[PDB]
Amino acid sequence: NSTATLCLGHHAVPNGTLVKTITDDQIEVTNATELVQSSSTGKICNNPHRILDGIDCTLIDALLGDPHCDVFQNETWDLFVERSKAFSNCYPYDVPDYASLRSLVASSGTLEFITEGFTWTGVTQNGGSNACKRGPGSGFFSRLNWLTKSGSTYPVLNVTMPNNDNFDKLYIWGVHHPSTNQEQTSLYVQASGRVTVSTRRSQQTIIPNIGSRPWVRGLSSRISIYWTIVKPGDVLVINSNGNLIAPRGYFKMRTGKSSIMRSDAPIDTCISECITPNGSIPNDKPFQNVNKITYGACPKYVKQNTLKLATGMRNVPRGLFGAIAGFIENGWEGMIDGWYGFRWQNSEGTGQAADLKSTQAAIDQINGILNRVINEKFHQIEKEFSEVEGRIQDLEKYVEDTKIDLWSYNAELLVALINQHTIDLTDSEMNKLFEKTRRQLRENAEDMGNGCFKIYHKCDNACIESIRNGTYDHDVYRDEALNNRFQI
Amino acid sequence: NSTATLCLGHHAVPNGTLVKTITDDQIEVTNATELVQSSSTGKICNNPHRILDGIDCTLIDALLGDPHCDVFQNETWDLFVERSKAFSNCYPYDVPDYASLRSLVASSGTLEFITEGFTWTGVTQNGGSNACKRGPGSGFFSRLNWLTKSGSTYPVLNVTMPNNDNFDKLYIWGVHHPSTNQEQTSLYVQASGRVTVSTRRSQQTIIPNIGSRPWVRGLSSRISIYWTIVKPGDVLVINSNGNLIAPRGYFKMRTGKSSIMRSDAPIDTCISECITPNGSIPNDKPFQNVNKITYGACPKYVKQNTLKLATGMRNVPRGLFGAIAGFIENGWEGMIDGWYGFRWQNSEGTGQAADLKSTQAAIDQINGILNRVINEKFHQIEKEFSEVEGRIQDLEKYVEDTKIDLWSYNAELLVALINQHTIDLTDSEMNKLFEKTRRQLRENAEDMGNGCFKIYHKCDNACIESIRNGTYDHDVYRDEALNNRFQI
Amino acid sequence: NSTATLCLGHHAVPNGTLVKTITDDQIEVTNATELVQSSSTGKICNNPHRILDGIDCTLIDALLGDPHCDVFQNETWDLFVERSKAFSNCYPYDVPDYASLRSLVASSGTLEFITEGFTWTGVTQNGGSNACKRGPGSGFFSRLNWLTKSGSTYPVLNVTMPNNDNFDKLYIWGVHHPSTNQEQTSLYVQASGRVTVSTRRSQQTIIPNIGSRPWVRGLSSRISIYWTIVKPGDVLVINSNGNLIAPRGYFKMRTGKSSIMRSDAPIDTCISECITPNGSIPNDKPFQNVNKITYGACPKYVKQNTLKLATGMRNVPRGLFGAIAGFIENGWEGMIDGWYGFRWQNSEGTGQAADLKSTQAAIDQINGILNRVINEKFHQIEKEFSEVEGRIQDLEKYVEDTKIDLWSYNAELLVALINQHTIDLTDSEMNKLFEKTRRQLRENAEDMGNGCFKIYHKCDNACIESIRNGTYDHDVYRDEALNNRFQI
Ligand SMILES: *[C@@H]1O[C@H](CO)[C@@H](O[C@@H]2O[C@H](CO)[C@@H](O[C@@H]3O[C@H](CO[C@H]4O[C@H](CO)[C@@H](O)[C@H](O)[C@@H]4O)[C@@H](O)[C@H](O[C@H]4O[C@H](CO)[C@@H](O)[C@H](O)[C@@H]4O)[C@@H]3O)[C@H](O)[C@H]2NC(C)=O)[C@H](O)[C@H]1NC(C)=O
Ligand SMILES: *[C@@H]1O[C@H](CO)[C@@H](O[C@@H]2O[C@H](CO)[C@@H](O[C@@H]3O[C@H](CO[C@H]4O[C@H](CO)[C@@H](O)[C@H](O)[C@@H]4O)[C@@H](O)[C@H](O[C@H]4O[C@H](CO)[C@@H](O)[C@H](O)[C@@H]4O)[C@@H]3O)[C@H](O)[C@H]2NC(C)=O)[C@H](O)[C@H]1NC(C)=O
Ligand SMILES: *[C@@H]1O[C@H](CO)[C@@H](O[C@@H]2O[C@H](CO)[C@@H](O[C@@H]3O[C@H](CO[C@H]4O[C@H](CO)[C@@H](O)[C@H](O)[C@@H]4O)[C@@H](O)[C@H](O[C@H]4O[C@H](CO)[C@@H](O)[C@H](O)[C@@H]4O)[C@@H]3O)[C@H](O)[C@H]2NC(C)=O)[C@H](O)[C@H]1NC(C)=O
Ligand SMILES: *[C@@H]1O[C@H](CO)[C@@H](O[C@@H]2O[C@H](CO)[C@@H](O[C@@H]3O[C@H](CO)[C@@H](O)[C@H](O)[C@@H]3O)[C@H](O)[C@H]2NC(C)=O)[C@H](O)[C@H]1NC(C)=O
Ligand SMILES: *[C@@H]1O[C@H](CO)[C@@H](O[C@@H]2O[C@H](CO)[C@@H](O[C@@H]3O[C@H](CO)[C@@H](O)[C@H](O)[C@@H]3O)[C@H](O)[C@H]2NC(C)=O)[C@H](O)[C@H]1NC(C)=O
Ligand SMILES: *[C@@H]1O[C@H](CO)[C@@H](O[C@@H]2O[C@H](CO)[C@@H](O[C@@H]3O[C@H](CO)[C@@H](O)[C@H](O)[C@@H]3O)[C@H](O)[C@H]2NC(C)=O)[C@H](O)[C@H]1NC(C)=O
Ligand SMILES: *[C@@H]1O[C@H](CO)[C@@H](O[C@@H]2O[C@H](CO)[C@@H](O)[C@H](O)[C@H]2NC(C)=O)[C@H](O)[C@H]1NC(C)=O
Ligand SMILES: *[C@@H]1O[C@H](CO)[C@@H](O[C@@H]2O[C@H](CO)[C@@H](O)[C@H](O)[C@H]2NC(C)=O)[C@H](O)[C@H]1NC(C)=O
Ligand SMILES: *[C@@H]1O[C@H](CO)[C@@H](O[C@@H]2O[C@H](CO)[C@@H](O)[C@H](O)[C@H]2NC(C)=O)[C@H](O)[C@H]1NC(C)=O
Ligand SMILES: *[C@@H]1O[C@H](CO)[C@@H](O[C@@H]2O[C@H](CO)[C@@H](O)[C@H](O)[C@H]2NC(C)=O)[C@H](O)[C@H]1NC(C)=O
Ligand SMILES: *[C@@H]1O[C@H](CO)[C@@H](O[C@@H]2O[C@H](CO)[C@@H](O)[C@H](O)[C@H]2NC(C)=O)[C@H](O)[C@H]1NC(C)=O
Ligand SMILES: *[C@@H]1O[C@H](CO)[C@@H](O[C@@H]2O[C@H](CO)[C@@H](O)[C@H](O)[C@H]2NC(C)=O)[C@H](O)[C@H]1NC(C)=O
Ligand SMILES: *[C@@H]1O[C@H](CO)[C@@H](O)[C@H](O)[C@H]1NC(C)=O
Ligand SMILES: *[C@@H]1O[C@H](CO)[C@@H](O)[C@H](O)[C@H]1NC(C)=O
Ligand SMILES: *[C@@H]1O[C@H](CO)[C@@H](O)[C@H](O)[C@H]1NC(C)=O
Repeated sequence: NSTATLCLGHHAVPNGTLVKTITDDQIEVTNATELVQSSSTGKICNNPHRILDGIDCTLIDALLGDPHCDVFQNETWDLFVERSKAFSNCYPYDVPDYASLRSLVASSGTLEFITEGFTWTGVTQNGGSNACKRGPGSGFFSRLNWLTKSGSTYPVLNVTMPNNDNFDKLYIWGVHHPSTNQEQTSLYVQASGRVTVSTRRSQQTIIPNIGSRPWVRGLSSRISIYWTIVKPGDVLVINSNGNLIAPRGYFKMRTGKSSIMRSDAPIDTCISECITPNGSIPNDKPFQNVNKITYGACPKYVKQNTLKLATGMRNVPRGLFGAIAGFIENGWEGMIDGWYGFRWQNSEGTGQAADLKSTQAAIDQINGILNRVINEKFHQIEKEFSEVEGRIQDLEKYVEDTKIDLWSYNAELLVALINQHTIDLTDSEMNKLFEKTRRQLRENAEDMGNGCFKIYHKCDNACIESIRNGTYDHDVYRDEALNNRFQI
Repeated sequence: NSTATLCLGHHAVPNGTLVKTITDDQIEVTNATELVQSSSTGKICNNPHRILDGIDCTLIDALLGDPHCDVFQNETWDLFVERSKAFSNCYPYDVPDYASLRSLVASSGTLEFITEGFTWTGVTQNGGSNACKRGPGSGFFSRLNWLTKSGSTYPVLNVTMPNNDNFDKLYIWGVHHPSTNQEQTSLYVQASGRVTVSTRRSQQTIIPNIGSRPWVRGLSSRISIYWTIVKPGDVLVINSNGNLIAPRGYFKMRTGKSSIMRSDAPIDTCISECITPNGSIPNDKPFQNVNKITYGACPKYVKQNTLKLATGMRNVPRGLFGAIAGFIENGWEGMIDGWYGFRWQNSEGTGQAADLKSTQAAIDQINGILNRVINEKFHQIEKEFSEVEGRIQDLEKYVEDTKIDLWSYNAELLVALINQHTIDLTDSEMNKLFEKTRRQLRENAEDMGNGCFKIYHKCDNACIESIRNGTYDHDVYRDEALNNRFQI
Repeated sequence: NSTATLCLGHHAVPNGTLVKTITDDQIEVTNATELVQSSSTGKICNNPHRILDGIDCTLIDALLGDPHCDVFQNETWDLFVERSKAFSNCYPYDVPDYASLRSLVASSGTLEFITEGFTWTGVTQNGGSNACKRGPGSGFFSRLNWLTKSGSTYPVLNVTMPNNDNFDKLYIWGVHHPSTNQEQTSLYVQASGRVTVSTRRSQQTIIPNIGSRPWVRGLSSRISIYWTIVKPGDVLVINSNGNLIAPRGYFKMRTGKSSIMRSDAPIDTCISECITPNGSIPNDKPFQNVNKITYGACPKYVKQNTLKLATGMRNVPRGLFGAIAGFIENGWEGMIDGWYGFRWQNSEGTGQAADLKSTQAAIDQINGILNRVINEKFHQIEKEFSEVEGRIQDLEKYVEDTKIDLWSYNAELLVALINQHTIDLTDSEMNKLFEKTRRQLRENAEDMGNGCFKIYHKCDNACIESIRNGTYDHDVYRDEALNNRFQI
């Protein structure tokens, strides 16, 4: 043997995975990873977020103090979960802007209630109904005070309560809507009631409407629920000639991370940052396809059910078994110890060795990409709706749909673009190792065109190792090689 | 002739088109295609979407049953088109939340009306006005029932209508606003009217306001229009001591693809998926600059009036007419049969041949890109407004403007980035064919530096063809070539 | 000296700056520039936008004509600035949809007021209060007319005012809310008041609510403020049996660039296109981290406090002082005159020269990128809120947060992607100059593997200059070089 072959090549695998680039619709790589979380455990983890299971109670029924919700008094949450099974079992009521009251109480994160010393002169307090049983007898909302006539008169109620504290007070109050003119006069002497609740800049002016509503728990009557916020330095005044459902005091308002979610998923003893109505999901992936409704440190919702990011190079796996070949022809499935390396034929037979510098350079770039590819949101907007509403709901749905489409586009582009760069940097390290070998060899070898060098001199395993190391002296073999090349 | 020249080159065209990349503000390519649809036919195609021309009717006037809109009874649509010419010709009315009622009826896609057997005891039904002529005599809205006194009394009306069906019922009802106290007492005996319309969870409480409004079709009086949805299992109760404009029954509510658009474009017998107020547009392009208002499978609206995607490579078109040159100097306008190929000078004169593998590889990548570059939206938000409104309209306009700017950015970046990759992959196939030729030739040729090889041996057309094929044996010419190179 | 060394290399700097690419977390470049404006001067520049300092006045108090705001009569602005110090000093009032009235007046950009000849028959005009002093005596809002009884009667007021102009008229009017039934009867004879204000399609129906509000400037009474727009051809009718706070005329409505901002930043005599509440900012950078609230030609708000765009190439700065080396080993800190160039050792010693073509090509591409990297928004949505409101505020905040996150993502990706292309194009120009030199030299030099050529012939400074120029004849040295290469 007067010559040697030194082939440059890269690893390949028997299986392999198809991914998208900018340049190729489908290209096989050695390895890929999923960027879309498509699976939930089905359970909401009660750590690290404080989960409050509403059970049979909406947040509003906990707020008002519906007797079967009295267990939620002074409750606090990071996430209130309202169940499908929830029912109201007190006086039948409406909240004109239900969604807003639900939202601002949810965001406050507390039903911390402070009873205040309201003095109601010339009226009988603590009115009850058989539609709102507490214990054996008739009762009412724990946080509201049903005022009616004393003897045969109902005076103009005119009370004030100053806010001398350094936080916002939330006052929940109501207006009674009697079923008949008979019912109006019996409870509140005047034929037409009135509830004015004001601060220095704000006022609410509500007139009760007499009439039969649908029978609920015995009653065709209704309470309409209102709220007033009073800031530090400001004051509350309540003025009524009838139909006032009075506050007992205020809810202490807070700022921070608290929200509310509709889910029937059971609460479990586990740890997960990200909550969806389907259950907790892991947040290791940048994107998720489980639910557009999320709470906590979550992947971004996208329309795609899968996105495959390349974590490896292009995968390139008839009687001629002796010959060796390089990267121009194909990859090497035998190459265990590295991504790139050498195969040679010489005096001492066939050998193979990985190159760790080229291998590590490729791995370090891909790991750096993965590091950057792998935000916490708390109270957001509602994304599902049980009633048709028109304009506001149309805008809420259009905002979320706009968002999903823009992030879905961002996710599609990012994966295609990074996959393009991963193919390119992995091809680049192969070419760099071939060029680096070419430059060492000088005039002692020529390019066989298959990603291998024909070395035109005796090059034993020690000689080959010197090429694989930095240290090969072209000069010591130059005479021998030039003679082999340019004569025979 | 002891030598040959083999030049590697690519095609060019006399004309050419400027495009944007990341790296170059303007770069000439052989071919480009438009990604922004900037043109409409001016006509809405009535296929495949069911178009309902409102003609002289708004959707609300079709809903209420304004006599000149009676042709729209039980009508269904995918897209209702409201015309500028539309007029109301019945009782003068307002709809407090007009936009929401218009939106939820539009989205429902039907005026399927089911008359119900409401019994109105102690009142005269079917009230009419000269402001709402049907035939020769006075009339009213087809879907509403104007109730007034019978003899000299108007009782407390207290009727119920249960929803035992498995769909949502939409009830349209109204409150009459008389011009004078005289007019109030004459129609409805009580000096002050009342309309309470409720379900188990919802109630609406409306008090009529007596006063002169502007004279419209004889009248300073007005009807205010309200709606109530009642779900399966729930019930409607209507309670009034006066001024009730009664429903005759319900509209059957549906979910799906239906919407409404303001346009004066004529309806034509043609096929187009995408509808704009300017007329139908083709949807072959990813983007459009015609209108931010669209219906159906449409290109995304962007601010740009043109975006040019490269579908070809860089376009590179003094006494020395004999000599040939390669891709380093320029492209070849003569190259008819391919994108890349060969030019040679030898014993048998000057020849030229295209390389189909390199040509097809470039074409297949570009066609794959185009395949991915070439969403259906139905009911959205309003994007134009005839009245100033403040907060809600500001948010609707800000949402749409936010969207347009983000998609305009996405379109600008995508075209620049894909154009960068198209230039790079087209340059790459040229370099790959030059390197592939270099490797075949081994020590029989050297690089002339103009993208041509000087072959240092007699290489006839058969020899050249063997280089253009896979099959060239450097060994059979090596002796001859080394002698030609390293002596003379 | 029978040989020469010609090294190809690029410049480097002692310092250098770390930037992000797609491929590298951190990579050192010779130069970089900031894309995020993080600094304000602290002052709003009064050029080129017309700034109106509200001083002690909100826009609404300027509109209504609160005496201490009478200096703002007929005022116009591009940007109204409301100060924290602003106070109201007239009749205590609420505006049911304050934010909308504030928004549509701000967007109109004018308080141009036209007094109209309203005739109020059977009522005493120009009612005043000690809570609204103008001069020594009691007064009222300049733009409103407080109507009360004349003698002992208050008739049904029924006035009309047609719009025969070709612009929209904005009418500001109000309803008085007395503290007691005593106060209602004394001012307006009827026990229950009424204000109906209508156009042909629109009507507002307001009933006053009697009751004590919190004491403000002597009074527990309140005025509620309403607005009506009347288009050309349409007409206004006002109908009241009491409590009407009458308009004196209309505000002329305009379309265009006008908005409003909350700021305590002082107004200065300087020029800046972009205004934030923190003060004016320069708009040379694409992005800014100062405030999501902006007015004018502004950078886009992003979460990042810094983004570094590469404006230069990769920065690559033991007894062996004689030897020279090329770009494979490192960059040259000595290279003053260019980005790329040549170093050589020959008969006449060591030399160095820059290549201007390669240098200029790299600079022109980078300057073109910077040109494209370096939008005006006027009236937008509110982005900060002094009160909790629920649903609408949740949507306004969610829209802005959605926007910030999408632009922050766009800015992160764009910088990483352009930096990737800047590294690649700067590496490319180096490789192109090395390949261009290689092709000139033909068989007279071989690649030393350090980005230098060993020229195997005597190559003096004139010979080297001919290589640096286009004009080097390999043939004249070929014999000498082949002899030097393939013998000794
Ligand atoms: C305005 O118009 C509305 C609607 O028409 C009226 O509201 C209805 O009012 C009646 C009561 O006046 C409700 O009818 C039923 O009342 C029963 C009371 O029980 C006693 O009376 C019945 C007489 O038939 C006896 O059979 C019974 O033994 C008792 O002696 C309830 O028992 C009924 O309950 C309902 O729910 C249960 C659930 O288990 C069912 O089993 C029953 O079948 C039934 O569905 C029922 O409530 C009726 O519900 C009201 N309807 C609505 C829609 O609200 C107003 O009264 C009227 N107002 C005025 C002033 O006239
Ligand atoms: C509260 O205040 C409002 C506004 O001031 C009043 O509303 C106006 O009411 C009057 C009717 O009382 C309207 O005036 C006109 O009525 C005409 C009726 O026709 C007969 O009477 C006139 C007497 O001048 C004769 O000329 C005519 O031959 C008939 O005998 C209409 O014909 C008028 O029509 C209008 O439109 C036509 C379109 O073709 C034009 O040709 C006319 O020029 C005219 O513009 C007109 O309607 C008046 O329109 C009402 N104005 C508004 C703005 O609504 C309320 O009456 C008042 N209420 C109370 C209780 O006092
Ligand atoms: C419904 O309920 C509300 C709230 O309870 C009542 O509103 C309060 O009304 C009273 C007046 O009736 C307000 O009290 C004070 O009135 C003073 C008037 O000055 C004279 O009277 C006092 C008698 O104590 C003398 O001391 C004084 O010398 C005068 O002769 C004001 O001077 C008070 O001013 C306030 O602000 C100044 C700021 O400098 C402070 O210095 C004072 O300490 C004080 O804070 C004060 O206004 C009281 O403010 C009202 N409260 C609210 C919350 O509105 C309604 O009167 C009641 N309605 C009915 C019909 O009963
Ligand atoms: C195919 O590609 C995937 C994704 O790059 C490779 O999986 C990743 O492998 C690395 C190294 O084994 C894992 O890193 C380790 O993670 C654990 C847990 O955080 C940590 O304790 C260790 O210190 C280390 O950082 C990484 O988690 C893992 N990623 C995933 C998503 O599974 C995989 O190795 C590749 N497969 C083959 C056969 O090469
Ligand atoms: C310049 O580039 C454009 C865009 O790539 C080329 O136009 C495209 O040409 C192809 C092949 O001729 C067309 O494909 C055909 O489309 C029809 C209709 O769908 C189909 O029936 C055929 O089977 C085939 O797929 C393609 O539609 C057409 N695109 C456009 C937008 O016109 C064009 O060929 C290039 N010009 C030159 C001179 O090379
Ligand atoms: C490092 O990179 C920065 C950014 O590319 C270079 O700063 C830029 O330098 C150019 C040329 O000196 C400046 O252009 C000039 O701008 C002025 C003002 O508009 C104009 O009158 C001139 O005709 C010219 O166009 C450019 O403004 C400047 N940009 C910034 C942001 O400072 C800088 O030269 C580089 N540093 C080194 C040491 O190479
Ligand atoms: C809910 O929390 C509030 C405090 O936020 C409790 O109010 C205190 O009640 C005790 C009763 O002995 C009083 O001594 C305190 O003065 C009250 N605090 C304040 C700030 O007024 C309230 O008792 C709690 N209720 C429940 C059911 O836990
Ligand atoms: C998470 O829950 C949502 C809502 O329950 C699921 O969305 C529904 O999925 C069903 C079953 O595939 C479809 O029939 C409906 O069209 C979906 N409705 C809506 C409103 O989205 C979602 O598929 C669940 N995801 C996972 C992974 O469990
Ligand atoms: C509109 O459609 C409804 C059905 O959705 C029609 O209602 C039916 O009318 C016929 C009249 O003979 C009755 O026999 C049916 O009982 C009605 N159906 C229901 C479900 O109640 C209605 O007639 C249609 N009207 C028009 C003008 O086409
Ligand atoms: C589609 O229709 C819209 C609305 O009519 C056009 O937009 C207007 O275009 C005119 C004429 O160029 C301008 O004067 C207006 O400023 C535009 N108004 C609005 C509200 O956009 C649009 O140009 C039409 N496009 C096509 C291609 O016909
Ligand atoms: C505010 O501007 C309006 C014009 O927009 C002024 O109204 C004019 O007042 C003069 C007074 O002599 C009359 O002659 C004109 O007829 C009025 N114009 C119109 C269109 O009616 C108004 O005077 C200005 N007020 C202030 C304080 O500057
Ligand atoms: C511009 O002004 C805003 C609002 O005053 C500043 O934002 C606040 O910054 C302070 C101090 O860093 C923080 O404590 C607050 O959390 C921020 N509040 C809000 C609502 O953003 C902003 O930092 C200012 N920027 C500059 C450059 O002056
Ligand atoms: C082979 O790759 C495919 C890619 O879709 C994957 O689903 C499968 O699990 C892999 N199988 C093995 C045995 O590695
Ligand atoms: C030449 O190219 C330009 C590009 O703007 C195009 O507008 C024109 O139609 C072309 N002309 C011919 C004859 O191909
Ligand atoms: C050196 O570069 C750093 C980059 O962070 C910069 O902050 C510093 O001002 C520079 N110093 C000099 C002397 O150029």
